[PDB]
Amino acid sequence: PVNPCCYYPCQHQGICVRFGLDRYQCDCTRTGYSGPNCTIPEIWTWLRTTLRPSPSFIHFLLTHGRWLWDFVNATFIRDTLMRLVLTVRSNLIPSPPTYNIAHDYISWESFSNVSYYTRILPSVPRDCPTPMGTKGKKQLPDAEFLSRRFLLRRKFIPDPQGTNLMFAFFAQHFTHQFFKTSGKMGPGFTKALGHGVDLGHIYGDNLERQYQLRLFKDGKLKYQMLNGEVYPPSVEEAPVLMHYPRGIPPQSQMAVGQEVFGLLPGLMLYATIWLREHNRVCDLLKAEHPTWGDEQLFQTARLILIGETIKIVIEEYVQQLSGYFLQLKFDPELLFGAQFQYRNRIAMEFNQLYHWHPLMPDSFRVGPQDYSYEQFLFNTSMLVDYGVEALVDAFSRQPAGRIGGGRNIDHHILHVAVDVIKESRVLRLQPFNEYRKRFGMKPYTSFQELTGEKEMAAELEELYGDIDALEFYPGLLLEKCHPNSIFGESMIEMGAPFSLKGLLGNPICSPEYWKASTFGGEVGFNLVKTATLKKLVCLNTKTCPYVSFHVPD
Amino acid sequence: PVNPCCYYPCQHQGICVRFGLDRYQCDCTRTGYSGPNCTIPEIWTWLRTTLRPSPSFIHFLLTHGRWLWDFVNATFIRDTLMRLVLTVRSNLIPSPPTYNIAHDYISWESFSNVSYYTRILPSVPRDCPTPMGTKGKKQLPDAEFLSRRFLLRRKFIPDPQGTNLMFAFFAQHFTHQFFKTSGKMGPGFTKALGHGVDLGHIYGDNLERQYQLRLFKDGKLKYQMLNGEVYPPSVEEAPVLMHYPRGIPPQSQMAVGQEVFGLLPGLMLYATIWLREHNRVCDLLKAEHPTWGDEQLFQTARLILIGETIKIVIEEYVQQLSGYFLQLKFDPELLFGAQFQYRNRIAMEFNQLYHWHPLMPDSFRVGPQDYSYEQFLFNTSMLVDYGVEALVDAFSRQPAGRIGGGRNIDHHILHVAVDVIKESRVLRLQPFNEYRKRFGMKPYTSFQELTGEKEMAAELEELYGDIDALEFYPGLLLEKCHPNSIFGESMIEMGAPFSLKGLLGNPICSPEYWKASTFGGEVGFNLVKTATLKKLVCLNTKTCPYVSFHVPD
Ligand SMILES: *[C@@H]1O[C@H](CO)[C@@H](O[C@@H]2O[C@H](CO)[C@@H](O[C@@H]3O[C@H](CO[C@@H]4O[C@H](CO)[C@@H](O)[C@H](O[C@H]5O[C@H](CO)[C@@H](O)[C@H](O)[C@@H]5O)[C@@H]4O)[C@@H](O)[C@H](O)[C@@H]3O)[C@H](O)[C@H]2NC(C)=O)[C@H](O)[C@H]1NC(C)=O
Ligand SMILES: *[C@@H]1O[C@H](CO)[C@@H](O[C@@H]2O[C@H](CO)[C@@H](O[C@@H]3O[C@H](CO[C@@H]4O[C@H](CO)[C@@H](O)[C@H](O[C@H]5O[C@H](CO)[C@@H](O)[C@H](O)[C@@H]5O)[C@@H]4O)[C@@H](O)[C@H](O)[C@@H]3O)[C@H](O)[C@H]2NC(C)=O)[C@H](O)[C@H]1NC(C)=O
Ligand code: COH
Ligand code: COH
Ligand SMILES: *[C@@H]1O[C@H](CO)[C@@H](O[C@@H]2O[C@H](CO)[C@@H](O)[C@H](O)[C@H]2NC(C)=O)[C@H](O)[C@H]1NC(C)=O
Ligand SMILES: *[C@@H]1O[C@H](CO)[C@@H](O[C@@H]2O[C@H](CO)[C@@H](O)[C@H](O)[C@H]2NC(C)=O)[C@H](O)[C@H]1NC(C)=O
Ligand SMILES: *[C@@H]1O[C@H](CO)[C@@H](O[C@H]2O[C@H](CO)[C@@H](O)[C@H](O)[C@H]2NC(C)=O)[C@H](O)[C@H]1NC(C)=O
Ligand SMILES: *[C@@H]1O[C@H](CO)[C@@H](O[C@H]2O[C@H](CO)[C@@H](O)[C@H](O)[C@H]2NC(C)=O)[C@H](O)[C@H]1NC(C)=O
Ligand SMILES: CCCCC/C=C\C/C=C\C/C=C\C/C=C\CCCC(=O)O
Ligand SMILES: CCCCC/C=C\C/C=C\C/C=C\C/C=C\CCCC(=O)O
Ligand SMILES: CCCCCCCCO[C@@H]1O[C@H](CO)[C@@H](O)[C@H](O)[C@H]1O
Ligand SMILES: CCCCCCCCO[C@@H]1O[C@H](CO)[C@@H](O)[C@H](O)[C@H]1O
Ligand SMILES: CCCCCCCCO[C@@H]1O[C@H](CO)[C@@H](O)[C@H](O)[C@H]1O
Ligand SMILES: CCCCCCCCO[C@@H]1O[C@H](CO)[C@@H](O)[C@H](O)[C@H]1O
Ligand SMILES: CCCCCCCCO[C@@H]1O[C@H](CO)[C@@H](O)[C@H](O)[C@H]1O
Ligand SMILES: CCCCCCCCO[C@@H]1O[C@H](CO)[C@@H](O)[C@H](O)[C@H]1O
Ligand SMILES: CCCCCCCCO[C@@H]1O[C@H](CO)[C@@H](O)[C@H](O)[C@H]1O
Ligand SMILES: CCCCCCCCO[C@@H]1O[C@H](CO)[C@@H](O)[C@H](O)[C@H]1O
Repeated sequence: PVNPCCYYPCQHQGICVRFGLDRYQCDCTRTGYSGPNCTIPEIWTWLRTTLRPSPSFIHFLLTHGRWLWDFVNATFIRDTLMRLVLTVRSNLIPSPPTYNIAHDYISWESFSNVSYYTRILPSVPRDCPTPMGTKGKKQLPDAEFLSRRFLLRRKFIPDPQGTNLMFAFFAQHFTHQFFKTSGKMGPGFTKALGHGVDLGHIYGDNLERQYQLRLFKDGKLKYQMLNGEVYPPSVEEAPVLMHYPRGIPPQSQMAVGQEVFGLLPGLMLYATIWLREHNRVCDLLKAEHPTWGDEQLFQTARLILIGETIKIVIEEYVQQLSGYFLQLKFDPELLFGAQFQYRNRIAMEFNQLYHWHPLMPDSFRVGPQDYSYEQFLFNTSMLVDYGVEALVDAFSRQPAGRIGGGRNIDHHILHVAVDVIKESRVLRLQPFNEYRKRFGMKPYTSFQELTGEKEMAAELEELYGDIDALEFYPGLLLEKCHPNSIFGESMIEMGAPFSLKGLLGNPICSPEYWKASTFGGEVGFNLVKTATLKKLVCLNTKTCPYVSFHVPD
Repeated sequence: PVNPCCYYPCQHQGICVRFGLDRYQCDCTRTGYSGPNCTIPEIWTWLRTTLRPSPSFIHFLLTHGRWLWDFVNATFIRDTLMRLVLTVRSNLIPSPPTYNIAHDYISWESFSNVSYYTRILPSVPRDCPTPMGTKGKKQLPDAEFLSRRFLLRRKFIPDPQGTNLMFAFFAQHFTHQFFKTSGKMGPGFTKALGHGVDLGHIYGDNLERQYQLRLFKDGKLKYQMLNGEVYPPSVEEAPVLMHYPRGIPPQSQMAVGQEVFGLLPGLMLYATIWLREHNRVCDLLKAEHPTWGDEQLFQTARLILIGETIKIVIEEYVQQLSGYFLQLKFDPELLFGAQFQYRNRIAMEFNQLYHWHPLMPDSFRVGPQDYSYEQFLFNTSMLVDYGVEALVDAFSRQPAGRIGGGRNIDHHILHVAVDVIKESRVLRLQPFNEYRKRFGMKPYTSFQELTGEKEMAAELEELYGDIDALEFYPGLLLEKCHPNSIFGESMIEMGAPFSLKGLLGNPICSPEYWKASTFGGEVGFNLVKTATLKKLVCLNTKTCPYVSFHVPD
């Protein structure tokens, strides 16, 4: 008997449950629908669904009225929209969390074992006809082929939104605090417990490692002057597990908090920047609170960075990305009147979706010089050689690459993408379409409809045999980009929910914590309330270079 | 310079912060008050405080209108009150959690290190004049003396509310899943991570121990027939760490999930009862879901018990306790429209406050027999000798003891109480009065006012020198009981908030989880929605004895 839940009968988030040897029941509870498979809109659901504009349309309004927006921007109408934005979007990620690689059903294990990444949709039953469930071929496209054929960059396509490398890296560094898949435990597990913006990639992810990094004096972090400028310390004082290549484990072999952050100047760069900031906060705090210990100074400064980060990420990172005219804003109080759970837990689909490797260029221009992957990767002096000031200016100036569209992932790293499609399969993630529904969209009716063109499209149909069988990662990256956008529809509609749910779900954002005494003093709060990429740098360097998440000109 | 926060200047939950070498500032944020120390009621706070009846009064209404209540009971007016009850009470326990033994301020460490118990009020600064802060003597009463003098039982005072031993034990067993102080880590730390009703005292508190107990077949739990009746298994199959005395580690040396549950028949009794229930659920589930695995069967049945427990605890345990005419009710949906965080974290004051050791009798009557502490403690056959049926009937019939009033803790265990007063001091818990304010009450103006009498009172003043210096645990147990109540005012007003916050804060109670498919089937939900002490027993025994949380007659 074929496991009925293999057809995904239940609609609108209705839970599919096996009853007896061959039947199933949908638990349409609170889905707004009723019926065998939840397809009978309650009175209000019916209204809502007949009045809600297509996402396509909203993205339109949000990217056009360059007059209506400037007005709306200078009025409460902003807070109103922002509050709307958050709620609606954030109301899509189940919390408390639901399933994990081990359980396709609620369980006390799932709730509490923070090691497990969590999923939005159950997984494809280990007994369904096809690998994706019902449609498709008994075999999925060879990820190696599907990769070089559609994801491999031929000619470098830059990002029309003007995104830049200074962003590309920040993106990598930042996301690496919640995404830390434990090789030992395999796919679907994570070292980075905490699931969020806890900067556990600066201060590390275990008390020890933290301590090993902590200079236990003035709540500061350990560091070393090179050329008279401050940099992170090396294992020779900061005796902590790293990943530098077997060659010079002593000097220029720096400890940071994120095990792998030495393998690229970009990461190590930012790493230098944040550490150099933390210690800066301390100086301020310490002057404001002489009678304070070390632990305090440390903890308080940390939170002030969890704030600064959550702010820059929203009012600048997500801004650039969106392309909106609405001026996104970070004000924890906007949700003070809603029903919101301050608690997140990184999802595997969120992980998958965040693999924006095509942002990476062809080479790395740092002034007249023009390093290559060989010269760049694992390099171990570019940072101290060039200097923060100079290296930020260099990244803030070179453009990044379009994330979507298809065929724009440099070859060097093209391997990452192949593993994702490999991993995705191990995890048994449901089909793109299934995830499209889940995030409030319509399933594509054809590859032609998916991809703006016809070539790529036809070739894929020929492979997957059915649009419904298409996969999560390939779809997202093979989907047509919104006009002049960094990427298509599905990336925002699927990403934003995971994104803001995690940004505002941080404890520091709850009413309980969002006080001026949580950042010890009014000086703390204001540091969190007025943060900026520009300040994050120019306040920790001798000189103010050019910096932003978008190229100038 | 004396640490100003030693005076506890800030009022109404205003955070005290040291600024400079000798000053301080109160962060009255969202306290409803403003001013140097938060003593200027906002317009509405002023209304609220001038219209809110004394707690003393409400306890009166709740324990008198035996006509108005029967009516109110048979109408929506019930749900209204219940919803009121929850919210207001639960809105007193900060969540996300605040401080811990290590930090008297918000911190990412405090939030995430689940090992730390958490506190409501900061601690007494390690530099304040007196041990309690400002008032009192440079030395606190000798806990040994203060104990025998006021907490040691002379004549057994039974509980007027009719509470019984069947309750006394359930109480002990149940509370032992959140209270597990780690000796290695010391006071203020806990083995029982999870902080709540996760039955991590049945299924254990680590995957291993659980597994070691799991019979990995039909999602059941390991067990052994003795006399033809089901009992937990012994380490000889359930190879797990226990605590039975060095004598017969083989048979009658049962494994349960709560390391110390062999040291008393009461605990082991209940232990037998729940295990015998879990397996029962499985039988039901398994028949409803043949196509189900083991993991599911297990996890689903677990949740069905986390439900059953949370229900019996509320509609029966808290009922008996309260003395209310209002018929408490467990309906997770009553909070569906509120702003409630489904997340708890046991507090140390909650721990302290729950030390109801005086519930314990003088001897243990089990029919014509009348065991003593020697015969009872560590006994290891009474359970299988007598039998669940018979031993429940025996406890449900013998009365327990009044918790408050003073002088009612049997000598045998009188030692526990002494450690509590010792520990309390290590933790540096603020004075009774400070905790009285914090939970919405008025500080006592005298010991005479505290204690209903004059003798005990005068002697204490003579010791503490000042009512304000009085301690948390001694105050609670030395406070005058509400007329005919099991204990006084401060126990309910301080206990209920910690209590319901933890009962309804359980993930299974959130909208997300409270579906019929979380207990797999409608059969599951109903098991959770109609649980009862009576059913918990009589459905897992050959015969229905007498059982309740109050003696008959
Ligand atoms: C979060 O969740 C992950 C799992 O998803 C946790 O990590 C896994 O943890 C389990 C258990 O800790 C571990 O178990 C594996 O299973 C092996 C099988 O064990 C044997 O088979 C049964 C199972 O208990 C026993 O009957 C066997 O008999 C034993 O009985 C004696 C009793 O004393 C034993 O002493 C003796 O060895 C005997 O064989 C036997 O145990 C197990 O042996 C082996 O250890 C193996 O690891 C998983 O492998 C873990 N790893 C992962 C990533 O899956 C993780 O701990 C959870 N996080 C937290 C903190 O809760
Ligand atoms: C929850 O929170 C509790 C704490 O409240 C955690 O448990 C405690 O954890 C800490 C650290 O893991 C542990 O530390 C103690 O401190 C000793 C001091 O260590 C020395 O002094 C400093 C501190 O790092 C170092 O400079 C010293 O030099 C060392 O440097 C080398 C670097 O490689 C070392 O290899 C070498 O040994 C050298 O000495 C030195 O480390 C520490 O040595 C000792 O281990 C001691 O335990 C506490 O004792 C822990 N216990 C408790 C209950 O307090 C708990 O882990 C947290 N929970 C979680 C899971 O996060
Ligand atoms: C948008 C973020 C981002 C960027 C810009 C980025 C840029 C680069 C880059 C350019 C200099 C190189 C050489 C690599 C190289 C790798 N990356 Co990324 N990675 C990024 C996000 C990730 C994530 C997420 C993972 C998966 C593992 C994890 O962290 O959970 C990853 C994994 C990898 C792996 C391990 C195998 C795999 O999972 O496929 C390699 C090798 N990489 N990455
Ligand atoms: C209302 C619950 C309850 C009951 C009825 C109860 C009944 C009994 C009892 C009667 C047969 C005996 C002989 C004991 C004996 C002890 N109890 Co309790 N205890 C109870 C709740 C606790 C708590 C709570 C602790 C503190 C440790 C922990 O679990 O965190 C405790 C601790 C102890 C300790 C360790 C030292 C200490 O912390 O003081 C001993 C010994 N006991 N207990
Ligand atoms: C790491 O980066 C440094 C730059 O700091 C590389 O050295 C540069 O190499 C280019 C040519 O490759 C020269 O024209 C520059 O003048 C060099 N700068 C300096 C001061 O070294 C170095 O080759 C890189 N290392 C690796 C592993 O390739
Ligand atoms: C443990 O409990 C048993 C009861 O099961 C105790 O045995 C009883 O002892 C009394 C007198 O103390 C006798 O009158 C009963 O008839 C006995 N019952 C049985 C069948 O043993 C036993 O003494 C206790 N053990 C300890 C350590 O005291
Ligand atoms: C509910 O979901 C099932 C599964 O998709 C739908 O399909 C079943 O019934 C169809 C109607 O004739 C048949 O086409 C299929 O043979 C049958 N498939 C399965 C898996 O049972 C069913 O139609 C849906 N019902 C509604 C209300 O649309
Ligand atoms: C605010 O709190 C402080 C601390 O309790 C109060 O006490 C200070 O001021 C009092 C007024 O004269 C003096 O009696 C004390 O010397 C002084 N003590 C301290 C610790 O500074 C202060 O009065 C309070 N202010 C208000 C508005 O009541
Ligand atoms: C859980 C930790 C925090 C993770 C998230 C932080 C940054 C994620 C970056 C992008 C998220 C995915 C899609 C974003 C696209 C447009 C943003 C605006 C959407 C909106 O508002 O309408
Ligand atoms: C965190 C896990 C759950 C712990 C709590 C479970 C049981 C606790 C028992 C008693 C709690 C403290 C005081 C109770 C007194 C009266 C109850 C009704 C109060 C009310 O409603 O007005
Ligand atoms: C408590 C009421 C808060 C304000 C309610 C605003 C209702 C907006 O409802 C609609 O929701 C849609 C989501 O699909 C959006 O796309 C629309 O722009 C929005 O107008
Ligand atoms: C003019 C802007 C009006 C408000 C825009 C809200 C932006 C989010 O947009 C909407 O969010 C919902 C929640 O996930 C989704 O169901 C919809 O598909 C999406 O378009
Ligand atoms: C208040 C109404 C303002 C004008 C609304 C015009 C909506 C135009 O429609 C939009 O056009 C885009 C490109 O032209 C498409 O990509 C979108 O799918 C479509 O919604
Ligand atoms: C406050 C939010 C109201 C809903 C979104 C309105 C989006 C308006 O969008 C744009 O407005 C311009 C006005 O000058 C027109 O010229 C554009 O054609 C129109 O698409
Ligand atoms: C959203 C409105 C929900 C119902 C509001 C009921 C207001 C009850 O307000 C009062 O609060 C006091 C707390 O100190 C109780 O003691 C009183 O009995 C209660 O009447
Ligand atoms: C007739 C019953 C009306 C509602 C009774 C509410 C029971 C709780 O009572 C009140 O709870 C508040 C919240 O902690 C406290 O501030 C008050 O001190 C307490 O009396
Ligand atoms: C609606 C009003 C109904 C009658 C209210 C009578 C309140 C009586 O008052 C109560 O008396 C108790 C003992 O007599 C005291 O213990 C309480 O402190 C007091 O509030
Ligand atoms: C629905 C809740 C209303 C507020 C609580 C009312 C408590 C009433 O309390 C009791 O009511 C009896 C009525 O017969 C009187 O005889 C008692 O003296 C009075 O104390």
